[PDB]
Amino acid sequence: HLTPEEKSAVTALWGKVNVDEVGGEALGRLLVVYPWTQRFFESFGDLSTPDAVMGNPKVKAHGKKVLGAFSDGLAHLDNLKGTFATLSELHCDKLHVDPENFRLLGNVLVCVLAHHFGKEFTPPVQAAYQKVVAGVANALAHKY
Amino acid sequence: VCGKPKNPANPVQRILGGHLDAKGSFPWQAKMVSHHNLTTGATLINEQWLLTTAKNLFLNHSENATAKDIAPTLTLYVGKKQLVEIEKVVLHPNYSQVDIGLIKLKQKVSVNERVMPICLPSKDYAEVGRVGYVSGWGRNANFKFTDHLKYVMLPVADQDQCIRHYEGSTVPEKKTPKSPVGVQPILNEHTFCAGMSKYQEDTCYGDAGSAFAVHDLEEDTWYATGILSFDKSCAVAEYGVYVKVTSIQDWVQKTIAEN
Amino acid sequence: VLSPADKTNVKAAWGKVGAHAGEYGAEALERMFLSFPTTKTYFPHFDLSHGSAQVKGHGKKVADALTNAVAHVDDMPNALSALSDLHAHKLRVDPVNFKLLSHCLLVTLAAHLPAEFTPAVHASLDKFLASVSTVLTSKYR
Ligand code: HEM
Ligand code: HEM
Ligand SMILES: *[C@@H]1O[C@H](CO[C@@H]2O[C@@H](C)[C@@H](O)[C@@H](O)[C@@H]2O)[C@@H](O)[C@H](O)[C@H]1NC(C)=O
Ligand SMILES: C[As](C)(=O)[O-]
Repeated sequence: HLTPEEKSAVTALWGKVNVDEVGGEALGRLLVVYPWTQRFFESFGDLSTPDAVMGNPKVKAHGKKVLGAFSDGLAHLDNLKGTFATLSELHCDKLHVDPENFRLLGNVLVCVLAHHFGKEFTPPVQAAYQKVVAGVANALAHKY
Repeated sequence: VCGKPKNPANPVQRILGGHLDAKGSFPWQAKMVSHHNLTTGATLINEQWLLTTAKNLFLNHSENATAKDIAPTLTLYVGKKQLVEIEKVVLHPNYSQVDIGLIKLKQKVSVNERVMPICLPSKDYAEVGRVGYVSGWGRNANFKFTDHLKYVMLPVADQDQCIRHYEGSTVPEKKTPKSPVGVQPILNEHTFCAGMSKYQEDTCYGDAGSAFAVHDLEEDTWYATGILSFDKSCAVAEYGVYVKVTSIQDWVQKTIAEN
Repeated sequence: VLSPADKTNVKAAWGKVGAHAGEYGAEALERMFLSFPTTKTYFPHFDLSHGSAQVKGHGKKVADALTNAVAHVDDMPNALSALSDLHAHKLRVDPVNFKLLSHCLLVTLAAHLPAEFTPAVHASLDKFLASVSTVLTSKYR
């Protein structure tokens, strides 16, 4: 999975993320870049333009929760399946979310990290984060 | 015996576009794999025969291969990854116009909640604006063959609109290859187009061979109205192009009666 | 197909990229190779080490092709016909790879031009690169 070197570059970067902001910015961008996803979030209210989306407080708040789940995944790279089993079941059975979108959100997250960190978001740190997004996506798809 | 799925497709949100196959609503759907590992669709139409397209059948073959060359190079599954063995393939005799083949299995499948044929219609359900459901194993928004089944809910579109989109004009001497994806569908009086202008989940590579299914609410039965032919639109071009099942019905019935 | 508004977003964002296009191309390939090692198998003849001059050269050609697509957004299939045959028929590049390189270009732009990488511009570019990727794969067989 992650060399210990990669684990290290990852948690090093994560420790600097604005926990209150990057989750809302990733979710916010998912909804603007892949607009078909908005149908899942009618209880968030106004998503009708990119500013509406990016300034919506429910997007920001739900974003925090998504980021928090990625924080959980970081703590448990060895058991992403168990860690995400309940969430996988919710997204599948209750929400009917196509599992392709887990990878899209992941990737949008990577884009946001690159956006905030610039040059520190080097190719090798990207590569390690790509392992993490894939691992989180597979685990979220696992109960499908 | 056909067209009565245990768990018929029933999306929570009636929004034209993509949906997850949450309930397992397409037991007629099969998965074909070519000798160079490309996933495509086929559609179970009775206990022993499937429809698919001629282009699907030709993947990784010379444009001179025969049904006998093709048949032993295919792999086919139904239900929960159940390999079924093929006895033969029958190409439509005018497959450059009607993009179709039939597949005969060496034995009948046993029907259950995950494996069941769709009915072939005698009625022409392809009125412009008719809402159907197209399931498929094609590539998704990451260009990966989907791990889980998904469908698109879509209307039949105006034939002239679709012709102008891909060919610029209905008039033969004014036609030019205008396809937004750089390959041209087979379009004629034997086909219909489906879709709407929307940035969406669309059908894409590998979805061909799958059915445009219509639910006849009076009979409460599901029918294959089209077989998807042009699976290359992928939300860049605006329409999928489907072979009209009513236009091949007689050929299908004769073929099955003969083999 | 891209809306007028998308095309305007793409033309402006890529006009700002300007002479950086090569470097950004090269970095996107470098990210792709390291994040998704299977992509390296299409380039067994390359020096793929960090800072390889052969990669910078190729990044420049990739950039020029995208510039040409951007210049001819209403006629992309035609402008890319030679490339589309190259990728789909001769090289047989699996479609998945185009989404990998597309993502890595986006990452590279975000890291280099954060002021230009707004949500709307991100959406328009993703759509543009998904149109390029589709044109380059529709002939894949
Ligand atoms: C890696 C990707 C994702 C993660 C970590 C994630 C995580 C979560 C979390 C932690 C919650 C709150 C669950 C709870 O309260 O028990 C949630 C809810 C939800 N997620 Fe996701 N999710 C992901 C992807 C997606 C995607 C792609 C969609 C839709 C396109 C989606 C739609 C939802 C919806 C609709 C809810 C319910 C929210 C509400 O009721 O207010 N998720 N997700
Ligand atoms: C936006 C996507 C892409 C664009 C615009 C692009 C463009 C090009 C261009 C301009 C060439 C050079 C053609 C020449 O010198 O005549 C080329 C060659 C090539 N491309 Fe791509 N390409 C893209 C994606 C990919 C991807 C995803 C792969 C593989 C993972 C790939 C693999 C190749 C290879 C192997 C060559 C041949 C290299 C050589 O000449 O030795 N391309 N591409
Ligand atoms: C296959 O096509 C055969 C020939 O097509 C017919 O004759 C040619 C010259 C054209 O005039 C064409 O438009 C006509 O359709 C048909 O005679 C034959 O019925 C077709 N077979 C099936 C099974 O559909
Ligand atoms: C919804 As329409 C016929 O303009 O594609």
